[PDB]
Amino acid sequence: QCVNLTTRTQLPPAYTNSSTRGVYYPDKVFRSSVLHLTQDLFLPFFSNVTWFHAIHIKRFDNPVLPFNDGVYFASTEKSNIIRGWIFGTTLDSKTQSLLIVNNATNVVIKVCEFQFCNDPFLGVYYHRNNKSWMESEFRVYSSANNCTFEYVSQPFLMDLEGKQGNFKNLREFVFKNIDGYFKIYSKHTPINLVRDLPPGFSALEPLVDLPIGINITRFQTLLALHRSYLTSSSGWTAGAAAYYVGYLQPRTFLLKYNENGTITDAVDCSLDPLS
Amino acid sequence: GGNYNYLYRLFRKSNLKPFERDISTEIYQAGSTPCNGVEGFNCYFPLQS
Amino acid sequence: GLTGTGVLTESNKKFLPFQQFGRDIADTTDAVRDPQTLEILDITPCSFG
Ligand SMILES: C=CC1=C(C)/C(=C/c2[nH]c(/C=C3N=C(/C=C4\NC(=O)C(C)=C4C=C)C(C)=C\3CCC(=O)O)c(CCC(=O)O)c2C)NC1=O
Ligand SMILES: *[C@@H]1O[C@H](CO)[C@@H](O[C@@H]2O[C@H](CO)[C@@H](O)[C@H](O)[C@H]2NC(C)=O)[C@H](O)[C@H]1NC(C)=O
Ligand SMILES: *[C@@H]1O[C@H](CO)[C@@H](O[C@@H]2O[C@H](CO)[C@@H](O)[C@H](O)[C@H]2NC(C)=O)[C@H](O)[C@H]1NC(C)=O
Ligand SMILES: *[C@@H]1O[C@H](CO)[C@@H](O[C@@H]2O[C@H](CO)[C@@H](O)[C@H](O)[C@H]2NC(C)=O)[C@H](O)[C@H]1NC(C)=O
Ligand SMILES: *[C@@H]1O[C@H](CO)[C@@H](O)[C@H](O)[C@H]1NC(C)=O
Ligand SMILES: *[C@@H]1O[C@H](CO)[C@@H](O)[C@H](O)[C@H]1NC(C)=O
Ligand SMILES: *[C@@H]1O[C@H](CO)[C@@H](O)[C@H](O)[C@H]1NC(C)=O
Ligand SMILES: *[C@@H]1O[C@H](CO)[C@@H](O)[C@H](O)[C@H]1NC(C)=O
Ligand SMILES: *[C@@H]1O[C@H](CO)[C@@H](O)[C@H](O)[C@H]1NC(C)=O
Ligand SMILES: *[C@@H]1O[C@H](CO)[C@@H](O)[C@H](O)[C@H]1NC(C)=O
Repeated sequence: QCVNLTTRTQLPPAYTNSSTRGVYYPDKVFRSSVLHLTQDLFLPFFSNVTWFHAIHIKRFDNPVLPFNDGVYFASTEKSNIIRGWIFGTTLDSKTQSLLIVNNATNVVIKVCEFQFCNDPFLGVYYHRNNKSWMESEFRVYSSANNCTFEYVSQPFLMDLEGKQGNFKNLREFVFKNIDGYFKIYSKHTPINLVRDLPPGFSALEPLVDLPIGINITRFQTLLALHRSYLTSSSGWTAGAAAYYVGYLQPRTFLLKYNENGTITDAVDCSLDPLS
Repeated sequence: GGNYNYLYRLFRKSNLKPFERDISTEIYQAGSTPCNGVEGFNCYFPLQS
Repeated sequence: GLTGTGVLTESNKKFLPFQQFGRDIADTTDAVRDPQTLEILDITPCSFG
């Protein structure tokens, strides 16, 4: 049931600083008040991140991006628009692929043989008689077979209302693929701002290490699409969210651990002579 | 009579990464001519029993 | 599985939920969460100089 959309306004890409963001815990040990120098894959300070947005002026961005050495993904949004990711090497039935999707009731992680659509997306419909927003579309993949790893969580229910205002949620993820392990580090911050990433400091903690054992070179982002009576392949409305992507590089860092065992500051040992 | 239910991969483009699994059954191209998804001369099935 | 020698004495600290061992500046064993009765009792050296 794959559908390829038509209404899309052309727009040049945008680039942004990285500030001091995208640092994670490299070990699970509890250390207190320790200045530790390490060498690992990190996001360089004040690097060049790429900007994509979904606003409605017909902007709906979900291209295929490389996965050279693990990525840093930042999402600024007020409503739940960004729904997940797909990782792979060719994104067709010839090779295995990984899919992480929140379908508003459960979060699903599957490593199968997928046949992905050209423009994968999720959908939400708005009803005026009872003013309800409900999930009504899963136009992601056509077929799935020869699956190896499958995981679904406990059921829940989240809000799908298209609220209007400022971006109240910033979510940061670091994705790595080492020795057959897909490592995901995550962090969440509440904000009240618009149009840009807040400069500051990140404190991403480990989230999951999935033993999937596949080969990953490309990835794509799966968003949500709004449909209502105000509007097929043209009768749709975008939301309001933004996501920034950056690539990790082999660097040397100097991490600082406070008395509570938390990372509070870091120094990138490649930026300026003072560092 | 022979048990033929166990298989192994004979040809690949490059060596595997540690703890990596590959179950694709694409036709391997040994020669310079393209295989076009069919077996023949210098075009072998990657798995054997 | 962590073996050692010393004198056992009650004390207190706090751990993150996915953390069990806590080291020192000298990279020795400071703190450990007891498995049966979930407490945060630690260890002190025995020999006196
Ligand atoms: C896609 C994978 C995905 C992951 C790994 C995930 C993890 C995750 N999301 C949470 C909250 C949440 N998760 C979301 C939503 C999201 N947060 C996201 O990572 C993304 C992409 C959304 C979707 C837009 C929201 C809104 C909450 C807060 C719910 C609450 O506070 O009750 C929590 C805290 C729940 C708890 O501590 O009991 C975890 C661990 N959520 C996900 O949806
Ligand atoms: C809110 O209104 C919508 C629109 O009628 C309801 O969706 C209908 O649900 C029934 C079954 O529950 C279906 O038979 C209809 O086909 C649905 N309508 C459409 C247009 O698809 C929805 O159930 C309502 N939500 C409530 C009452 O909580
Ligand atoms: C979308 O979320 C729903 C949960 O509402 C998932 O539904 C599961 O469906 C299978 C088969 O129909 C059942 O065995 C499960 O019990 C359902 N889960 C529940 C009720 O929590 C559904 O799998 C999700 N979509 C995808 C693609 O995974
Ligand atoms: C993981 O997938 C990538 C993408 O297909 C593989 O890289 C290709 O390898 C072939 C074989 O030599 C080359 O002809 C291509 O030019 C490569 N493409 C790119 C983009 O690098 C890679 O070999 C795979 N990993 C392993 C271990 O086989
Ligand atoms: C877009 O989707 C349509 C219908 O799903 C399909 O026929 C078409 O080939 C797709 N576009 C491309 C470039 O494949
Ligand atoms: C980032 O990349 C773009 C294009 O690759 C380039 O024009 C720009 O100078 C780079 N640096 C910054 C800080 O945007
Ligand atoms: C970083 O600061 C601002 C945006 O935060 C930008 O204009 C400036 O050029 C950046 N400096 C760099 C990339 O050195
Ligand atoms: C992959 O799918 C094909 C088609 O059903 C099947 O013949 C083959 O045995 C499957 N391979 C594995 C490893 O599951
Ligand atoms: C460590 O955590 C405790 C518990 O909330 C808190 O009271 C204390 O302020 C924290 N330490 C620092 C330096 O913030
Ligand atoms: C047995 O295991 C339980 C479960 O954690 C624990 O509370 C208890 O202290 C352990 N020991 C005994 C003697 O029950």
